[PDB]
Amino acid sequence: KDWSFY
Amino acid sequence: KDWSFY
Ligand code: NA
Repeated sequence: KDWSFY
Repeated sequence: KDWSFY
């Protein structure tokens, strides 16, 4: 699991 | 825009 910003 | 974690 990982982060995204959009 | 916003942060997501998956
Ligand atoms: Na990250």
